[PDB]
Amino acid sequence: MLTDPIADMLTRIRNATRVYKESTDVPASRFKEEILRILAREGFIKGYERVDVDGKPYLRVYLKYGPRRQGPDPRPEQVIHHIRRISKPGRRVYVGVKEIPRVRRGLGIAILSTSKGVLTDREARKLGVGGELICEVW
Amino acid sequence: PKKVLTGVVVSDKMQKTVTVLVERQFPHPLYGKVIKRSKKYLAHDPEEKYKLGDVVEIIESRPISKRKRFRVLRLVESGRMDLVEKYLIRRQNYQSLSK
Amino acid sequence: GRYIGPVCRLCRREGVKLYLKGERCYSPKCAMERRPYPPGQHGQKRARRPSDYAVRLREKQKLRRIYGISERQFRNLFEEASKKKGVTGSVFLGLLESRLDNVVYRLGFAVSRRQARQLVRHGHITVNGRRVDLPSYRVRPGDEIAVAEKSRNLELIRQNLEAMKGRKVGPWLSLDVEGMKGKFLRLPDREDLALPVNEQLVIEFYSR
Amino acid sequence: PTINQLVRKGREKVRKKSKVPALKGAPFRRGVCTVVRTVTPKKPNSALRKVAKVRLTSGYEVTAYIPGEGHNLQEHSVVLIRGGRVKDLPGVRYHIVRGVYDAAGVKDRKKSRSKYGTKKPKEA
Amino acid sequence: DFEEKMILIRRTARMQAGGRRFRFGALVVVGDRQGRVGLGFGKAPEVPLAVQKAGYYARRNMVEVPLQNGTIPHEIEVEFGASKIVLKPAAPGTGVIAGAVPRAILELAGVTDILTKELGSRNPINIAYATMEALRQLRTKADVERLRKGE
RNA sequence: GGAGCAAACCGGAUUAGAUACCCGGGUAGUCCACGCCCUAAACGAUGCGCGCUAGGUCUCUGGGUCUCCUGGGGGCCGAAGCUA
RNA sequence: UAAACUCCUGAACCCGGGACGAAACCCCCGAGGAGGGGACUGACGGUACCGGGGUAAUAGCGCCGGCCAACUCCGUGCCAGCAGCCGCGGUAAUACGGAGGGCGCGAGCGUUACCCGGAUUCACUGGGCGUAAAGGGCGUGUAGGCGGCCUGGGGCGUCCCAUGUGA
Ligand SMILES: [Mg+2]
Ligand SMILES: [Mg+2]
Ligand SMILES: [Mg+2]
Ligand SMILES: [Mg+2]
Ligand SMILES: [Mg+2]
Ligand SMILES: [Mg+2]
Ligand SMILES: [Mg+2]
Ligand SMILES: [Mg+2]
Ligand SMILES: [Mg+2]
Ligand SMILES: [Mg+2]
Ligand SMILES: [Mg+2]
Ligand SMILES: [Mg+2]
Ligand SMILES: [Mg+2]
Ligand SMILES: [Mg+2]
Ligand SMILES: [Mg+2]
Ligand SMILES: [Mg+2]
Ligand SMILES: [Mg+2]
Ligand SMILES: [Mg+2]
Ligand SMILES: [Mg+2]
Ligand SMILES: [Mg+2]
Ligand SMILES: [Mg+2]
Ligand SMILES: [Mg+2]
Ligand SMILES: [Mg+2]
Ligand SMILES: [Mg+2]
Ligand SMILES: [Mg+2]
Ligand SMILES: [Mg+2]
Ligand SMILES: [Mg+2]
Ligand SMILES: [Mg+2]
Ligand SMILES: [Mg+2]
Ligand SMILES: [Mg+2]
Ligand SMILES: [Mg+2]
Ligand SMILES: [Mg+2]
Ligand SMILES: [Zn+2]
Repeated sequence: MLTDPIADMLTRIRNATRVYKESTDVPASRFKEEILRILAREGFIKGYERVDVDGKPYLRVYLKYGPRRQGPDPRPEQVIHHIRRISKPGRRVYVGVKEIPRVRRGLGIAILSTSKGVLTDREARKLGVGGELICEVW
Repeated sequence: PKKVLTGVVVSDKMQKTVTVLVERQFPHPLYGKVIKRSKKYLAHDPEEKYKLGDVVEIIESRPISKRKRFRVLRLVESGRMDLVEKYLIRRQNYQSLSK
Repeated sequence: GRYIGPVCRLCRREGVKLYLKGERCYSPKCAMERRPYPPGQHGQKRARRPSDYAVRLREKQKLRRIYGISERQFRNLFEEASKKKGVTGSVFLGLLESRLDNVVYRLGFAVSRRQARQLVRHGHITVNGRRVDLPSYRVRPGDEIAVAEKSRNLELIRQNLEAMKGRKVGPWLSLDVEGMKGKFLRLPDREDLALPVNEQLVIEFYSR
Repeated sequence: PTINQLVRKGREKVRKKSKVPALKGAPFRRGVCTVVRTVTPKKPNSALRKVAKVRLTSGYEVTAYIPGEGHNLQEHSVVLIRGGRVKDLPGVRYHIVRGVYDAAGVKDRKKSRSKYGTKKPKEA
Repeated sequence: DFEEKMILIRRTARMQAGGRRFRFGALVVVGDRQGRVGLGFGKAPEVPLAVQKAGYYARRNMVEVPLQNGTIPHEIEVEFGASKIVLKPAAPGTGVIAGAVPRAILELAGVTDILTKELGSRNPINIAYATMEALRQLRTKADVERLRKGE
């Protein structure tokens, strides 16, 4: 039944990016869209569309990756080095404003739901609000 | 402002008195995860109007008796025994713990 | 106070020429010019690579010994340094300099700091009119670090005055050699300073 | 442990025994000698060490080791226990402060006096 | 012609009839003091040679250190399987606050204001490798948007 | 209930000794009915559920025009990854 | 350079002067009010401080095998003793005791006691469980915890703003 839709996707993304798969699906949701709509905005994904699989709504997340590499191991750098859910279902995280993280000194992003949207560390910050720290990526 | 609470009535066996149970919720001081605890309040009801399974607003009030410092404000919905179901079940697993 | 004992002796452990002595340390003999090695039965034998400890240690003992100052006092200043904003390594030193008995040296009214302390302590100096004798006295910017009336025409005062003619000193300072008095322009920049000491290594040791 | 677990059970607050029961919080305690005698050391050593059982103010009663070359401790000497174990010997969890009461310091010792109650001699 | 200082120099030993025969190991760090660094490990039947052997793999091995007024672009936790180690940037006037090992690696790397501590095994050797491969992951605001852009 | 086996037990032998190993004999027990005991290297020394992430090989079982696709088990080798 | 020696300074000590802390209640104008003016009162204390004279004028404790800064000589010979742990001493001891020397810190220096740290060694931050300590012998289910997709009502958590409070 899945306990958490969200970190499930992020996992999808994660496991995917690790073998470099071009794109990989994930059941559709108003919310995951919104999550991704930021994965795009900030350039972690190339993008996503409400692709179908057997009558069932999904999303193609088209994964961004580094350039090839020189020397031992032609391992492309990684557009998404590290993704991990924060506010888990078993333990809700609810940061006020002056409490939002500073992910890896700026380079990092921190999504999070809010009464005025689905903003980010700076977007919600500058906007001047607080909400459920969805997760951080960098 | 005289604090007020909604909790379900959970016993009517008293003369002009009623047992009201009220779950609050809040986050654990170290573990955050919102946790749930509850307390019973001894409400006054001079009209003996409210019956079991009623969900009620309860107001901080002048002391009526040793345990009554609240009075029934107003109904919120009649038929909700399913909740008293729970409070009874809980109170019954106890009897199977002793020695 | 200051280890009154043998002092042209520390120069020898640190291994750097240190100016606790006045004339003599400039001569051929900071203790060091004749004996460049550490004190004691040994020290003339092949030393060994100071553990990361010894280093951070001995560097501290250097910059401290240079001011001939109370460890408790030092230690305190080091901490006061972290108390306030900016780069601690600098202000520590900048703060060390504000010490009155250090000014009557940078302003040269004496050949040594230990000498400098005597005069300061003996009421020989003054500031804006009052006969300060507290070596500790933190000099804020801009104050007549003059010399006192009973004192002006003093024997060892002049011998340092007639020797103090010309010879520019301290970009963060100014000396009215004639009126026998100086000014604290501003707080000694790091560049304005030049000590045989790595400030960054002294902070290290003050984390243990 | 899930958090729900943590919320339920919780982390067991560690706790430690006091390697020396001298007194409720006392730094030392005044004792009195009963027996006084040499006792052979443990596993890798051997050398007839100096100890004494010590009837306590605290009603207790225990062995305490005696530091330094030679002692004036007789079968009644009032004494002061400082308490510090001794890998060498079993049961001895306490040391005896040379320098106080019938704890006379050591004679002829020049180094690290303090630790052995001896005053600083004179040269003249 | 880089600056050079060895970390630890140990004497392991193997067994064999008649007796035991030994060898020695030398961990060495190496750097310019403005971003070039490289530790390398070498072992030879004798000290000098063994140190020398490091001096080789030392210079041989290397890595770009994206400094920043002497600190670093952002913190990193990195676990070399057994050992973990955390580097965090710091305002100037702080220092090389870190252990024996991760110290040198950072100092002979031109660093001067860094908050760092080990966790898990504090094994010199293993922490060593961890500290390098740590550094070898720091992305600069540039390195970042050079990937996030892909244009 | 009781054939065979078989702690305990008896005898033979081996041994310095042999309350053992080997041999001859032997009783509870092993079997059943009912009732109790509730332990184990009760082992994959791996809690259950759910989604993710190469393939190769043989094997049990089911569906489909069927030198092979599809589902469920049982194995060995191994992507990445984990791992002291 | 330590001492000696030369020079310069001048804690202590002696002489002189010497408070701030205290302007009110209390007295006349007015009105016993507002407003001004008028006087007494200091335990500390002839101390603080200020001027004059003026003598070179207390150093101690811890350590020096590794961690941990700081080496050698003698005595001792698993004895005498050391110890926080690893350990040291059974003729050649930088590990015992004395010495010279050195290191640290100085009117303090050590010891003991207890609290936090190191200890990510109760782990929320931040831990684990195939063999290192750790999966319940296996189910079935009560409470509890956790819960898929979309529209909408309330807004409990949650968030933001102001306001009282936080002496
Ligand atoms: Mg600071
Ligand atoms: Mg700043
Ligand atoms: Mg039986
Ligand atoms: Mg098995
Ligand atoms: Mg395998
Ligand atoms: Mg691999
Ligand atoms: Mg592999
Ligand atoms: Mg794992
Ligand atoms: Mg002199
Ligand atoms: Mg002299
Ligand atoms: Mg003379
Ligand atoms: Mg005077
Ligand atoms: Mg008078
Ligand atoms: Mg009157
Ligand atoms: Mg007088
Ligand atoms: Mg008088
Ligand atoms: Mg006084
Ligand atoms: Mg005077
Ligand atoms: Mg050393
Ligand atoms: Mg002897
Ligand atoms: Mg010897
Ligand atoms: Mg030896
Ligand atoms: Mg010795
Ligand atoms: Mg020792
Ligand atoms: Mg702790
Ligand atoms: Mg802790
Ligand atoms: Mg945890
Ligand atoms: Mg563990
Ligand atoms: Mg099991
Ligand atoms: Mg709604
Ligand atoms: Mg509304
Ligand atoms: Mg406050
Ligand atoms: Zn000199």
